[PDB]
Amino acid sequence: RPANHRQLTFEEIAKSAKITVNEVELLVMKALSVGLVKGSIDEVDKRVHMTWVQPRVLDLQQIKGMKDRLEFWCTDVKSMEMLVEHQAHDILT
Amino acid sequence: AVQKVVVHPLVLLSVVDHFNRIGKVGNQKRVVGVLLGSWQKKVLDVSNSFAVPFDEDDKDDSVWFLDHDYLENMYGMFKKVNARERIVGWYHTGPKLHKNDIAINELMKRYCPNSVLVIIDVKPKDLGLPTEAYISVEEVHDDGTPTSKTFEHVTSEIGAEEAEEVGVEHLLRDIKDTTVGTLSQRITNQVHGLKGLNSKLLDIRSYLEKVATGKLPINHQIIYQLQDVFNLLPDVSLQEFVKAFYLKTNDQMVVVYLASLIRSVVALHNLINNKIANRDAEKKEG
Amino acid sequence: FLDTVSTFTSYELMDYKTFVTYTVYVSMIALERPDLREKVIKGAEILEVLHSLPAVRQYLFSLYECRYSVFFQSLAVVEQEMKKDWLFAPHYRYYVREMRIHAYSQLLESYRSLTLGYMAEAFGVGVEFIDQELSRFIAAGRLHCKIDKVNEIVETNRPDSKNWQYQETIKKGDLLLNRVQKLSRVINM
Amino acid sequence: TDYAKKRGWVLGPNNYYSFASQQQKPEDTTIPSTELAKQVIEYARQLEMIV
Amino acid sequence: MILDKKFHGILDQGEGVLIIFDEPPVDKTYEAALETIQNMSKVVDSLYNKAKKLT
Amino acid sequence: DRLQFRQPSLKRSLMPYFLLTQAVRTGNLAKFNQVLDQFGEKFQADGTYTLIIRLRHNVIKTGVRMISLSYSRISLADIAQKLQLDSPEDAEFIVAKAIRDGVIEASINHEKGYVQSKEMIDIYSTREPQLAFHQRISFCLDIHNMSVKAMRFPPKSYNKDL
Amino acid sequence: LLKLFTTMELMRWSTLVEDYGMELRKGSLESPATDVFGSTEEGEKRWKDLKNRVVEHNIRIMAKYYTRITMKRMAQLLDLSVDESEAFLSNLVVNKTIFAKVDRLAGIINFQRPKDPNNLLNDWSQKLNSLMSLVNKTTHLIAKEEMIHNLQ
Repeated sequence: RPANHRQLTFEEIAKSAKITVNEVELLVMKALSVGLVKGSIDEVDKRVHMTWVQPRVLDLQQIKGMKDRLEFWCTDVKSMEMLVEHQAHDILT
Repeated sequence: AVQKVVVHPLVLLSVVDHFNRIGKVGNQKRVVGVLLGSWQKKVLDVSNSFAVPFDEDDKDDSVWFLDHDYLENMYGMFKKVNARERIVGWYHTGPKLHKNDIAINELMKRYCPNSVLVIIDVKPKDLGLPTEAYISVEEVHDDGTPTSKTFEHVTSEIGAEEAEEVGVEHLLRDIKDTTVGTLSQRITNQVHGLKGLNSKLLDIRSYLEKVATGKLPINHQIIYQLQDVFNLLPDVSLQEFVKAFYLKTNDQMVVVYLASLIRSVVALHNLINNKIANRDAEKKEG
Repeated sequence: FLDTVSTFTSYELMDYKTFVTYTVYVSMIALERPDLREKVIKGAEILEVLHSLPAVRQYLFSLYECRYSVFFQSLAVVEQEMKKDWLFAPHYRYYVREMRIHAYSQLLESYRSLTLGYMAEAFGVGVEFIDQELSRFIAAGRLHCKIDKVNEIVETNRPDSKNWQYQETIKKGDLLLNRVQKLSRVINM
Repeated sequence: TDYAKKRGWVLGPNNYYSFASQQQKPEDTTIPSTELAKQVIEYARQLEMIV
Repeated sequence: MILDKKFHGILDQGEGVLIIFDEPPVDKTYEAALETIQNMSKVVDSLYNKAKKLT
Repeated sequence: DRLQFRQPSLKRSLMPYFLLTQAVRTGNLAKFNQVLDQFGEKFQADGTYTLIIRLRHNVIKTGVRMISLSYSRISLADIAQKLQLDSPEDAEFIVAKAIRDGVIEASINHEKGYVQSKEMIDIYSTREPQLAFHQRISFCLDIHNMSVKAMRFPPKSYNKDL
Repeated sequence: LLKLFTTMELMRWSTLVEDYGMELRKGSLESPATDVFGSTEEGEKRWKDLKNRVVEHNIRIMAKYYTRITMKRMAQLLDLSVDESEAFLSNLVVNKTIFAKVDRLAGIINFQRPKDPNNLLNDWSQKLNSLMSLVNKTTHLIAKEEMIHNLQ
């Protein structure tokens, strides 16, 4: 999930790793000890917030989604350029 | 080794001379010029340069023609008149990087020290910076491919030290200086979206083309860092930055009070002289 | 009254003890704690003239000490002495209210939330009176933000620094806006 | 009866429940930033139009 | 000592909650308010010159 | 009232109206109702007594608005007897008639029979400020900017003849 | 030594109890362990201040990470009383713990979430993030644009 409430909880980690709730702190502590993730969570109730990570193998749905979000960003920057520059060039030049 | 380079416009105007002394023959190929500079300091500073007759073949790309006697004679006389500058590398005017450039650059890798490569455009229609410093160093690849010559992009800047700024400013008489204020700021704030629009739009089309229609590995490993950094800004909800909008908008309020109050101070002399001058000139006119 | 070092017994207008007795009201009420600590507490003049009457020392150390249990029991002497004076009587209504709101702002300054127990024991008065006191000092007094009684506890917020410190100039912005509208009224006539 | 077909609300255990009360989510601050940019365009316009 | 403003803090009786905060940008509202107060005399004096020259 | 203007005309004009315009905030129904018609000659002889006949029953609305500026919890004897209205039905009924106006903010809750209210009158400080004074910045810059036009055009009307 | 080098994972010292016991038992190497425990009080100070020193050092390591380890649960996993953890905080007030946040109601502590001035902190983070995306986006874009030239 690249966007749409990146914030998560330990229930998916413990459910996918069939581990108890007492070992998830050592699990994320080892995850931060390896150095592949820099995630620091300011949570009060148990939550899992993550940061920069590298796939390093492949992702085709992220290639197509990369084209979708990339084209969306490009047409939004183009829309703002034509919008601001449209009347801005006519009134200021 | 080298973090940044400095390229003076004199060598690019010498490329304008490369496009001037052609003679209307119909070749206009990638004429290779002998780039000169100061490799002593960590930063590279190009002062001037010269050229060497360079001709390739139509079909075979591996054909390249250089000269050692002309290089040692022009470099010998140039060193005799100015010994503060020595050979550093070369540069070609072709917009495309051919395979033969490893053999062309390899000669100045053997005889000369590590040469930097600069790719420019034959037509000054590109809005981007025409100069790109490409260092000729061999890098180890993680996929296991054999070690080969790799052209890493080194940042470059176009600056003049003492006289070329004066000569360019006198020859142009159209360009403007920094001139902080309304016009120089609003022009950048208007055309900047096109300055990024032509670059990104010009790049992601051939990029997306080479995604599906690509082979001959293009170093797909760096694409993971590409999309990674692109996904390092996952549409922040702006919740924490609201107070920052209150700070920048409070500075906006400060500019409001400064504009209204200061302009209200400027209205004094106008809104006084408009009366005391008109009524006295009128009552004393006749 | 800062030149009281050179003052002397002037039988023409007012005695020295009457000058001190008259300036102890404007100094005791019209000044805050830093102003008293800088002017009178640091100065030796009130340290010399406090030995004449022991009451003034009580009205200074009890007010500076924030002890309302003795200040309200002894405040009746300030009430009766405040009136029946030539020039100081018709202003007796302003000193009382101004001193009460000044003490309420003094105690309420360093206190964000306040229960009715510590307040009633501190001031030594019933809650039924401070109810209408603060009720009248929210709108009439205009000392701090709105007060709530959902938990029967005096709880204020006072956001008067961060945004209101910048919002102190909006009054001069609106009055200056009407004044530059007057500047537009001067145009052509 | 008439208000159950007119208001169209939920009927609880002998109590009237109130929904959609102060439940609106605040803005993303993106659109007001765009209209602030348009206001800046109008500030360069009106501040520098006659020049 | 909070009334003496030696440090940042505030007490509490009902809940006993301690809060520490500060306001660094003090030099903004001072200079702004001084510019408003000083410019009030400018606009008022302008209205005195124009009110004098007109009526 | 009259604070910044010193002239002996609005004073004499306001002398008959001063007692009642000061009696508005205290809001005593039975006494001030007789005080109005007692010496009322000109302000009630002005014609049709429309806004004063609206004021005779607006006293309780300004008083209950002062209650909205007062504490939250409403008692059945202390504040109801204080407001000269001692009954359970019309208390919450008329207070609710003050809530339906929209000028105040209250939280209608019934747990044990008492009517509570949140009465949050906290200003927009650190509560959506950009949307709060956004129109303030736009409008103030529009008025000050047309004032900039009002300091640009009169100089043209100055240099027009020379 | 490798466990005490860096990135100290929160482990139980009971595994080190038998390690130190056999460290006193075996005489092939590091023999003068009984000489370390020669004095009746010096060895006890070295041991109590040793376990104290590592139980403070691991706190100094996990203090860099903002993961909010919830020391109330950590006191349960460590199987120790909260009173000597308050004494550990008495070692932190002299260990420069001034950059922290405590709670009156709960017992969870916060080593982060300051007042966060937007002109310094969010300014810095937005500078490094935006600028890093700009120049990092700048490098591999034209670099790959030069990598695709060799396909012709």
